[PDB]
Amino acid sequence: GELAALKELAALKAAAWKG
Repeated sequence: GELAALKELAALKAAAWKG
């Protein structure tokens, strides 16, 4: 679950950064 969480976070930070 710790790893899993980070992959969900990564996906969202990417998105936010790009628009």
